[PDB]
Amino acid sequence: KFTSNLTDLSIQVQEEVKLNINKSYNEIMTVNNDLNVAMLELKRVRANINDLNEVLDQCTKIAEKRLQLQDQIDQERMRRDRSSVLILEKFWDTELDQLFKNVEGAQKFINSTKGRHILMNSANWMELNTTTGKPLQMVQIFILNDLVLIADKSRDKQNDFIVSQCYPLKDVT
Amino acid sequence: FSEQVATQEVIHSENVIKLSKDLHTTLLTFDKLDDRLTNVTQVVSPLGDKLETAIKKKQNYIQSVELIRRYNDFYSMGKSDIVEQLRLSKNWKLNLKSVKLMKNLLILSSKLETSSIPKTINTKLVIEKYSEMMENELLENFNSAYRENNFTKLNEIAIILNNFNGGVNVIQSFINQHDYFI
Amino acid sequence: MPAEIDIDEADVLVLSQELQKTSKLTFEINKSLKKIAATSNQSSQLFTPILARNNVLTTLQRNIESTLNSVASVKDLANEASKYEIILQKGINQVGLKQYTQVV
Amino acid sequence: KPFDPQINITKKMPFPYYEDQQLGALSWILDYFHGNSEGSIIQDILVGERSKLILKCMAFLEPFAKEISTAKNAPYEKGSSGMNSYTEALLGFIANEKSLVDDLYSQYTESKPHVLSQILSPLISAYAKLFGANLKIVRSNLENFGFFSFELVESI
Amino acid sequence: VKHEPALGQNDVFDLDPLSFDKWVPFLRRALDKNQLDPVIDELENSIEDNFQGLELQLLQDSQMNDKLETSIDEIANIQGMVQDTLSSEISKFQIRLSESANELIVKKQMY
Repeated sequence: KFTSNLTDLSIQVQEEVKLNINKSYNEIMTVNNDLNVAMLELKRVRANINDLNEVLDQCTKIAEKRLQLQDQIDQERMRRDRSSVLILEKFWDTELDQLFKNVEGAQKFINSTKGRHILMNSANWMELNTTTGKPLQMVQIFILNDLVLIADKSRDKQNDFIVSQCYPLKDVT
Repeated sequence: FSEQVATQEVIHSENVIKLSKDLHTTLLTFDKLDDRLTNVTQVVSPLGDKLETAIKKKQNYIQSVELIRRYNDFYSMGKSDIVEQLRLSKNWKLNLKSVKLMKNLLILSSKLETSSIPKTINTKLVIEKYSEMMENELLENFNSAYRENNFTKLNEIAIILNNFNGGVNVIQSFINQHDYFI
Repeated sequence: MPAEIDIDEADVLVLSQELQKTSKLTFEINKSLKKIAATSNQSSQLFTPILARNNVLTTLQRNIESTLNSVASVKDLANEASKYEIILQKGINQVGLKQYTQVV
Repeated sequence: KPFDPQINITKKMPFPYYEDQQLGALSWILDYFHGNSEGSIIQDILVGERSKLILKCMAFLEPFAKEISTAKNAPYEKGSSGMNSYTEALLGFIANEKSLVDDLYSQYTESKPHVLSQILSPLISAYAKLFGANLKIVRSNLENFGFFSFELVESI
Repeated sequence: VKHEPALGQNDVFDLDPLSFDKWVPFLRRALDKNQLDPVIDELENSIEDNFQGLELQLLQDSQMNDKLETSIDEIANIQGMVQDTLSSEISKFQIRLSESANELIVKKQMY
């Protein structure tokens, strides 16, 4: 009779613990499966966040390394006030990354490519036919540092060689 | 004068000084970051370790049974289209053309070595075509005829029929359903 | 250079905009423990009772399945042990992994 | 099986890696042999298996690296013996040694790098030997062969 | 879980399970006569899905269970340390952005 209890309680053990615990690991370890993918890709982009600790909490600590390299310089022992490159070099390499925001926007190169450190604004001015007062075609307004690109980017969806109503800012009125 | 140079003194000196101190403390923070990340994925070895257990004989049983009712279709006699969808559920909704007409053509495409050669794949694709025509009337009933169903009856019943594609035939059944007045 | 002399507010506040981009990295960090630790709490509570049911196997069905033969008789073990001189003398690859090793 | 590891350097091919048809039965047989506690024994046997197989494949590349065939041509004179590829496949089979050996675990196990000592300390002695061989053909004369020593530096 | 999809007929590719798709259907049933003589071998492949299926079913719930303990326990303690590290990151941009606008405010005083 205890062997009958082995058939009942132990068929419940193998059959019911295997099938019921098969539901526990099937559904619940399916939640651990998809949630394991969640913490998996979260671990990957978390390692990209650790890369951002190198890409920002070390890169701006490289900016801080130049900063306390200049307070570490402290070479007055007033004309050593050029303590930044990122006053020129990374500031016109950041503003030459506005020649890469320019060169991306193109946004000269096309053939001016001189000085848009602050390529200071862009707008969406659908232009007007100035005589009749009706509308003209649309135009991106590319107000660079010292030259204007009133460019009809239609149907020039780039922003590579768009219609450049252009001049220099020093006599733009 | 030294108001401006006082901005150079406090701002430059304190900015450089607490820039190095706060950024170095931030480097200690990044040390705790990779610490917890290393202990995290190191604790996440049991994830993959348990995750090898995806015993896809379930896939061999839905696939073996897919071969089975596929052969029920492939007797040219798969009349198991419970009417006609089956109604309100065949996967969760109308799936007589979803799991089966795509198995009428894709299991018409299921060539083992010879396996009921292209005499059978054509008329099996004509079961994909009859169930495709009733599928067109089905999602047409879902969204083109209703056309009053702001609920899932247009939305998640044709989108329950979103294993079938080509919804600009349904927009064709919007210039023939909703712009039919137009 | 020729006119850019006020670069501290713009390159440094742009570096503070980069620190505002690194404040967006702190949104990636609060997002990091948010999404990742959310998967931790969610899968954690999601599979703790899976460890209670795997524990129901691993405590109750474990020593229950062990003490099946708590008393078990004398001749029958010779019978089916001799039938494991049938099956254990079929080789490994005929019999199979937990077939062979579980008969062991 | 044995093979020239240069064939996996000439053709640059990925190194042999056992797989799960074994490995489930392998680790199963291991912790199975930690109920039986003889996983240490079959472990030391396995150190036998792969250690000797590295003596087989690395018995192929004993040939072109025991002999540094450029003795005194200019003196040095080519940069072109085979202790480089010797040490190359030595480290790469140290690599798939490291992975493929230290895969198969119920994760916490003590002797896993001690296994790596059991397999590679003789191969440490193998590099120490052929390190001896090129250490003495590049010996007894500065500029024998004296610049070529730097590639030995490379290898070490 | 990971089942109950449409799956018909994804990867058409009849998989030749015991080559019963190859033997009965694709070698004695080549031109759509059979599968009626082969449909018996398909139901026989369903009994083989109960014996192959029972065989894999034995090995299905077989690997258990010791322990994946610090999966849950280190998920808990590492989750609390994840909370404290998140406090270190929010604190990090707290004092960091505090200094950024602080000396960008004294640097706006340099403006």
